[PDB]
Amino acid sequence: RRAVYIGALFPMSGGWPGGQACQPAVEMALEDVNSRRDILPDYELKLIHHDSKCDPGQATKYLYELLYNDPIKIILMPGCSSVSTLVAEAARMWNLIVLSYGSSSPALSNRQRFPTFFRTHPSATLHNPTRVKLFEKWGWKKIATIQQTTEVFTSTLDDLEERVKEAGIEITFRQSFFSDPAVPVKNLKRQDARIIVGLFYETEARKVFCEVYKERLFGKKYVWFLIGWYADNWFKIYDPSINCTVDEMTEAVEGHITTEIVMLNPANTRSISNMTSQEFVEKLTKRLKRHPEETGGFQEAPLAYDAIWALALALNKTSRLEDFNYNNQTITDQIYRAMNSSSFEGVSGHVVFDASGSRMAWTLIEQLQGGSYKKIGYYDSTKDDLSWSKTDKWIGGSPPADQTLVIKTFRFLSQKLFISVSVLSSLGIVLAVVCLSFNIYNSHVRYIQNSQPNLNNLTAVGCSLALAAVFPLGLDGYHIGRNQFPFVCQARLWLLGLGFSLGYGSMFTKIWWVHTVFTLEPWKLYATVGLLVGMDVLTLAIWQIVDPLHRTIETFAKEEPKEDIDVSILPQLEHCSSRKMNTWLGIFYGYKGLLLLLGIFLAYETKSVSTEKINDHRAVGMAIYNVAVLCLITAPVTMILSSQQDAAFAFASLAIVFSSYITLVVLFVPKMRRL
Amino acid sequence: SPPLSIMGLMPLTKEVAKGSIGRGVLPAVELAIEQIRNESLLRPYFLDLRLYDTECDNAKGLKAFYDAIKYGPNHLMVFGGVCPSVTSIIAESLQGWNLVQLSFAATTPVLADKKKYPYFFRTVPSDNAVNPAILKLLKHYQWKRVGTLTQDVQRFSEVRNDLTGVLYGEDIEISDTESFSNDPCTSVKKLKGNDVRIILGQFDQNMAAKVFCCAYEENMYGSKYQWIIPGWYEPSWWEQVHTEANSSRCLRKNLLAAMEGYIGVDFEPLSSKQIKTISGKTPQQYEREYNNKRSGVGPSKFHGYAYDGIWVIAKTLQRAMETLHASSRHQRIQDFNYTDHTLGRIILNAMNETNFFGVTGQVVFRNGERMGTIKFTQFQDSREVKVGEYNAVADTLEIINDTIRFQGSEPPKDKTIILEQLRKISLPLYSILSALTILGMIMASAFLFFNIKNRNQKLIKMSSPYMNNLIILGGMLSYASIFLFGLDGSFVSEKTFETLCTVRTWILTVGYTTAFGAMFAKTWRVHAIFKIKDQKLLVIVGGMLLIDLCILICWQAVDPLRRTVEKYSMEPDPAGRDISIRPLLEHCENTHMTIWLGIVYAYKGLLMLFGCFLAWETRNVSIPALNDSKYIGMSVYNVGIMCIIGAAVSFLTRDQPNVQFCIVALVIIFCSTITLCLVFVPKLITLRTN
Ligand SMILES: *[C@@H]1O[C@H](CO)[C@@H](O[C@@H]2O[C@H](CO)[C@@H](O[C@@H]3O[C@H](CO)[C@@H](O)[C@H](O)[C@@H]3O)[C@H](O)[C@H]2NC(C)=O)[C@H](O)[C@H]1NC(C)=O
Ligand SMILES: *[C@@H]1O[C@H](CO)[C@@H](O[C@@H]2O[C@H](CO)[C@@H](O)[C@H](O)[C@H]2NC(C)=O)[C@H](O)[C@H]1NC(C)=O
Ligand SMILES: *[C@@H]1O[C@H](CO)[C@@H](O[C@@H]2O[C@H](CO)[C@@H](O)[C@H](O)[C@H]2NC(C)=O)[C@H](O)[C@H]1NC(C)=O
Ligand SMILES: *[C@@H]1O[C@H](CO)[C@@H](O[C@@H]2O[C@H](CO)[C@@H](O)[C@H](O)[C@H]2NC(C)=O)[C@H](O)[C@H]1NC(C)=O
Ligand SMILES: *[C@@H]1O[C@H](CO)[C@@H](O[C@@H]2O[C@H](CO)[C@@H](O)[C@H](O)[C@H]2NC(C)=O)[C@H](O)[C@H]1NC(C)=O
Ligand SMILES: *[C@@H]1O[C@H](CO)[C@@H](O)[C@H](O)[C@H]1NC(C)=O
Ligand SMILES: *[C@@H]1O[C@H](CO)[C@@H](O)[C@H](O)[C@H]1NC(C)=O
Ligand SMILES: CP(=O)(O)CCCN
Repeated sequence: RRAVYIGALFPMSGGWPGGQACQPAVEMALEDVNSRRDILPDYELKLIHHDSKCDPGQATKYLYELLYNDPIKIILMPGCSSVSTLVAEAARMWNLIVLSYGSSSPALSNRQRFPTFFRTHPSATLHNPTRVKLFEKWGWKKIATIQQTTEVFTSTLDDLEERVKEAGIEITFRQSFFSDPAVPVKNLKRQDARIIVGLFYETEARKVFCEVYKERLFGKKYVWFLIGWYADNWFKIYDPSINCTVDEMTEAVEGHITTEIVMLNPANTRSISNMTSQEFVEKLTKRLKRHPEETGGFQEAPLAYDAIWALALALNKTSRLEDFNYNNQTITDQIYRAMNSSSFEGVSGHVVFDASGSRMAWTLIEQLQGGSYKKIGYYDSTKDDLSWSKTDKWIGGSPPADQTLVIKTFRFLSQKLFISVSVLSSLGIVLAVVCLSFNIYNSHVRYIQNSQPNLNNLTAVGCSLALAAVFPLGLDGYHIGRNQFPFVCQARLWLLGLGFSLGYGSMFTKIWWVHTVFTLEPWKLYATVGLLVGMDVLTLAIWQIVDPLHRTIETFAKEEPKEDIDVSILPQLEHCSSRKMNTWLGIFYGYKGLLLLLGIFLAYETKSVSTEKINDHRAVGMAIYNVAVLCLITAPVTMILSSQQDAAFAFASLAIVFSSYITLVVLFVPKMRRL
Repeated sequence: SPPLSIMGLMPLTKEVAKGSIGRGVLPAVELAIEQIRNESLLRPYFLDLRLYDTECDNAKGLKAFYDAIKYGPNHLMVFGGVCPSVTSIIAESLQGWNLVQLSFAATTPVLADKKKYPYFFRTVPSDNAVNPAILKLLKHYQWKRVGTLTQDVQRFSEVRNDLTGVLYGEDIEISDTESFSNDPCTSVKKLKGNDVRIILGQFDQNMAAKVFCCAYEENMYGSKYQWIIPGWYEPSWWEQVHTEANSSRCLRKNLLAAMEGYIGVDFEPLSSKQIKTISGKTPQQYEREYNNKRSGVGPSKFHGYAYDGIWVIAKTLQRAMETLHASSRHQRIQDFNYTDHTLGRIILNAMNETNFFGVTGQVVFRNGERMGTIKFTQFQDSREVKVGEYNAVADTLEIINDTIRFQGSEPPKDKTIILEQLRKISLPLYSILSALTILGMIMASAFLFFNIKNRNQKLIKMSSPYMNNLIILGGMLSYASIFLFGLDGSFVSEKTFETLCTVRTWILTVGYTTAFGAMFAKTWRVHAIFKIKDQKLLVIVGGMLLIDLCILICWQAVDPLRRTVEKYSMEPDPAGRDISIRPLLEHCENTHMTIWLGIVYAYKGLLMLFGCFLAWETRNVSIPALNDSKYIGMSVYNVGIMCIIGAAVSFLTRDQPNVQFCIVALVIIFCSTITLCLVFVPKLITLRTN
C-alpha cells in the first residue's frame, strides 16, 4: 500500500493543555481506520505530530519545518487559537485546507478572509443566549467586564454587548490589560462595581485572583462570572511565579458562576463505527495513564474522533493522490467540492460541519460550594427550556443586587400624644354640653336678672365646635391620609374658622355694649354682630374655593442610613398648603389680632360698674385677657416651627385645652356661686 | 573583501496605499552606504543590503521571508517592517534563529513588553514618550484635577494603562475614567455632571468630529476648558472628514468655533540647533542635500529617523566585530548556520550600549527605547503652530514664548473656589433692640431717682425699702445681660468671646437670684400668716445666691466651656458666577452640658414651683397698704410662664440665629417692663394724687 502523511500540532502545556488527552485519542483513531477495508483499499495514513504550547514562536519554527521537509504533506491539523488563526491566514499561498478542532473564535466565520477553513468545535457565542436568561431571573441592569486583549474575547464581548441591547441591560465599565493586571483591578475597586465578568487565561486567572485578594474586592456583594473548561483543581498547584497562598484563593473563589457546553450525546444510538458512547469513554480512559479528572483537555476527545472520520469519509468520496504538488488547483477544488456536500452521523450526534456553525444545542451551568463543584441546571436554546433544580446557595438565601433607595414619609406618636389629647378633650366636651343644658332649662328670675343666655349659648357653641377639632388635627397618613386628606384639612379650617369667631364675637359684643353704654339693647347690637360674623364667614369661603390647600410634600433629610443594609432612605413629610400661604395666613392673623387688641382696649377703657343687665365683667375680662395673651403667644410660633413632629401640635393642643377650661370655669362659676 | 548582507522588508509598488513611504526612505539609505563606501570602515569586508517586498501582507510576507531564508546567503540582522501586524508576527518568532530586528516607523505600544520581545529595537519614540513631558508641563501650570476620556483599542488602552505608572508619586489625581465604543457623549454627560475642566483624550481621527459636536451641545468649550489630544493626524483633516457625504448631525460653523485651541502632542522630525554631528555636517547640509537629492518622489517625514539608524547599525557592528579573537572570529562570522547563540549574545550586548550625537540629537537607549524629543502644537485660526519642545536627557521643557495665548486673560483653574461664611445678625434689629433696652435703662434710672427722691417720706409706707431697691437693682443688672448677649465674631476678634459667654451666665445668674429673692419675700409673709431679725431675710437670700453661685463659679472654673463651630456644606451659587459658599456657625459649650445646666434649670424650676404653690395658697391675707401681695403674684405667674416658654424656645430654635435673639430679648424686656410697671406705677399714681 502507498502511504500519505498528515501534519499535526498537539499542545501539551501552556494556557490550554489539551494534547495530553488528544494525542492518544487520534492514536486510537488511525488504528481503527486502517483496519476497515471498505474506505481505503490501497492507501495508508501516517501522522507527523509536533508540540507547540500554542506559542507563536515555536509554532512558526515548526511550521517552517513542516512546509519545507520531505516527503510532501497533505493536510495540517492545528491546535490553539493563535496558531489556528496564523495558519488559516498564511495558507492561502500554498492552496491547503485547514481543519481545526479546538478553536472557537467567532471571527473565523467571515468566509471572505478564510476560504479553506473548517472546524468541528462550536462557536463561543453560545454562552450569550444563556447569560441574558440568568440576567432576567435575578433582575439586573448594570454589569462590568474585564478581558485579555485577544480578538477571540473581543469579538465575543462585542456579540454579547450587541445582543444585550435588546433586553435593556447596558455595559457601564470596561477595562483592559496586556500582561500586568494590577492597575485595572485597583481602578475597578476604586470604581466599586458589583457584577463582574472575566475573560482571561488560566495563569492570568491565578495572577488576578491573588490580586483581588490583595484588594478585598470580594465577599458578600460581588458576583463573578467565569469560563468552564478549566481544570478541576486549577488553583491547587504550586506556582513559583506568584506570591499568594492557597487559603487566600480558597477564600477568594467561593461563590462564582461557571458555564460550559455539553459535548456528548446522552442518548443510546449506534454510530458509524459500530460503537456506543460510554464504551468509547471506557476505552479512552483505559488508554490514558493519569486520572481523567485532572488530565487536561478531556472533554474534547470525540470532536477529534469525528474530525478524523469526516475526512476519512471525504477521502472515500474523492478516492491519483500520489503526484500532488503545491501549485495545482484542480484537486484542492475537487476535494473542496467533495467536502462542502458532506453530512453524516458520527459519535457527537449528527456531524454536519457545513453550516454557519451552531449545530449543538445544550449548555451546562455550575457553581462552587465548599470546595466542591455542583451542577445547577441545563438549558436549551431553541425551545427556551430551562430545567431548574433549586440548589443555588447564596449568602443569606438570596442573591445580592447593586444598591437602592427607599422613600419614607414621617409620622409621629399615634398613641401616647394622641389618645391622651383625645381623652382630655372628651373629658371637657361633655361638661360643655351639660353646662349648656343647665343654661337651657333654668328658666329662672335671677338668671333673667343675669345676662341674656343667647350670647352665652353663642360662646358655648363656639367653644364646643372649637373643642371638637383635635380629631381632624391629630389624624395623618397613618390611617386616613390617602385621598380625602384635603377634606380633613378642610374640616380643620372650617371648625377653626367657626369656633373661634363665634365665641370671640359673643364676648366682644357684650364688651362693646358695656363700653358704649357707660359714659334699644334688645335688638341693635345682635344684628350688627351677626353681620360682622357673616363677613368673617365670607372671607374664609372666598379663598377656600378659589385657591384651596390640597397637599404638599417637603423633602430635606439626607442619604446614608448607615445601618447594616446599603439601602438609602429619603425622608419626606406631607402637609396641606396652597401655592401661597404666608400672605393670607399673615393678613388674617393680623386682621384678627387687631380686633383682639381692640377688645382688650375696650376691656381696659372701663372696668368700674355694671347695672341692670349682668355684672360678669371682671370674670369675662380676665378670661378674655387670658385667652388673648395665650393665643397671641402660641399662634406666631407654629408658623415659625416647621418641624411639626412634637412642637406645633402640642403647643396648639395645650392652648386649646387651657382656653376651653378657662372659658368653662369663668362661664359657670357664678351659677355655683348663686346656688 | 568578503561581503556581509542584511535583510530588509518594505512595500515597494505603487498599487498600494502605503508604498510611497517605502519609496520615501529608499534614497536616504542610498546616501549612507556611499558615505561608508567613501570611508570603508569595514576594510577587509564589504557591506551588502538586500531588499525584498512584503506589501504588509501575512501570506506574501511569510512566503518572501521563507524564500529569503531558504535561498539566501548568511544573513545577520533584519531591518525594516512598517505594517503593524507583520512586524509583530516576525518579532514574536524571531528567537528561533537568533537575529535582531530594527524598525523605524512602528510606533505601536505592544512592542514594549520585553518579556516576549527580547530581540527587538527601534529608533523612534513611541506613544509612551509623551507621558513624562505632559506631567512636567502640569508642574508649569499647577493643574491637579484632570479627567481622561479614552477609546477601546489596544494602543489606546496601553497608553491609559501607562499613565498611572508614570503619574504615580506626585500629587495629581485622575478624577474620572470613561470608555465608549460607539456613543461617546453619554460619558461626556457624566463628565459634565462631575464638573471637570482639563481633559486628556485618546481616540482616533474618525471619532473626533462626533465628540466635539455632541460635546459642543453640552457646553464644554469657551474660555474654561483645555483639551490634550494626540497629533499624528494628517494636516487639514477636518475640512473633509466633516463633509463625509453629509454628516448633518453637526454643522461646520458651529464646530470651528467649538474646537478652538486644543493642544496636540507629537514628536519632532529634525533638530533646530547646530553642532558638529557624527557625520561631519550640519542638519541644514543634510536637509538641502536630501531636498535636491531626490528626483521626483514626494517627500516623507520618516527618512531622517532611518538615515541615522543605518549609521547606528554600522557603528554597532564595528564595535561588536573587533573582540579579542581574530582568526577564529572570522571563522565564527562565516560559519553562521543560524545556530550560534553566543554570537547573538555578543551582538545584543554590544548593541545595548551606544552613545553618540547623530542627526536627531544624542542617540541613547533605555530598555531598548530611544530617548528623543517631543513637540507641542496649538490650534489658532484653522491652523496648527509649534509652541514647545521637551528634552529627555536634560529633562527640560522649552516653550517658544511670544506665541501662546489663552481665550480669557489667564490660565484656567482646576475647580471652583470654596468660601466659608458666618451667618450674622441683622444690624437694624440689633440697633432697634439696643435702643429699646437703653430706653428701658433710662426709665430705670428715672425710677431709681424717684425711689431716692422720696426716700424719707412718711407717705411711702415706711416698709420694704431694701427689697424694692434690690428688685430694681436686679432689673437694672438684668437689662445689661440682653445688652451683652448679641455679640459677633467680627466685633470681638476672638479676644473676649471666651469670657463674655460665661459672664453672660454670671450676670444672668445674678438676675435669677434677685428675681427669686423678690419672689420669696412674698412667700415669707405668707409663711408668717400661716402660723427677731433686722436683715436676716436679706442675709438668707444672699446666702442662697452665694451658695448656688459658688456652685456655678467652681463648676465652671472646672468647666472650660469654650467656643466650637460646625458647618453645613450645601454650597449653591449666590453671586451667580462660580464661588461656592458654605455656612459655618460658632457656639460656647462644654463636655458636661446636661449635668450642670440640667441641675441649675431644675433648681430654678423648683424655686418657681414653690412660688407657684405660695401664689396658689395666698389670695387675700387682709394686708394693709404696706403690702402689695397681688401685683407680686401677677408678676410671678407671668414670669414663670414667660421663662418656661423662653426656655423651651431657646432650646429648640437652633438653626435660626435671627429669631432666638429677638425672642430672648422680647421675653426679657417685656417681662422686666411689666414687672417694674406693676410694682412701681400704683405708687406712681399715688404720688400723682399726692
Ligand atoms: C458491532 O457489530 C456487530 C456486528 O458485526 C454487532 O453484533 C451483532 O449483534 C446483533 C444483535 O444486536 C446480532 O443479532 C443476533 O444474530 C444472531 C445470529 O447471528 C441471532 O441468533 C440473534 O437472534 C440476533 O438476531 C448479530 O448476530 C451480531 N453480529 C454478529 C456478526 O454476530 C454488535 O452489536 C455491534 N456493536 C454495537 C455496539 O453496535
Ligand atoms: C513577594 O515575593 C518575594 C520573594 O521573591 C518576597 O520577598 C521575600 O519576603 C519574605 C518575607 O515575607 C522573606 O522572608 C524572603 O527572604 C524574601 N525573599 C526574597 C527573595 O526577597 C516579597 O516580600 C513578596 N512581596 C509581597 C508584597 O508579597
Ligand atoms: C465509499 O465506500 C463505499 C464502500 O466501500 C463505496 O461503495 C460502492 O459500493 C457498491 C455496492 O455494490 C460497490 O459495487 C462499489 O464497487 C463500491 N465502490 C467502489 C469504488 O468500490 C463507494 O463507492 C465509495 N465512494 C466513492 C468511491 O466515492
Ligand atoms: C458550500 O456550503 C454552503 C453551505 O452553507 C453553501 O451555501 C448554500 O447554503 C444554503 C443555505 O440554505 C443552501 O440552501 C444551499 O444548498 C447551499 N448551496 C450549496 C451548493 O450547497 C455553498 O453554496 C457551498 N458552495 C460553495 C461556497 O461553493
Ligand atoms: C546596557 O547599557 C545600560 C547603560 O549603559 C546598562 O544599564 C546600567 O545603567 C546603570 C546606570 O548608570 C549603570 O550604573 C550600570 O552599570 C549599567 N549596567 C551595566 C553597564 O551592565 C545595562 O545594564 C546594559 N545591559 C546589558 C545587558 O549589558
Ligand atoms: C447635505 O446635502 C445637501 C444637498 O446637497 C447639501 O446642500 C448640504 O450642504 C449637505 N450637508 C453638509 C453638512 O454638507
Ligand atoms: C517671555 O514672556 C515674557 C512675558 O511675561 C516676556 O517679558 C519675555 O520677553 C519673553 N521672553 C522671550 C520671548 O524670550
Ligand atoms: C480559545 P480556544 O477556543 O482555542 C480554547 C478552547 C478550550 N476549550
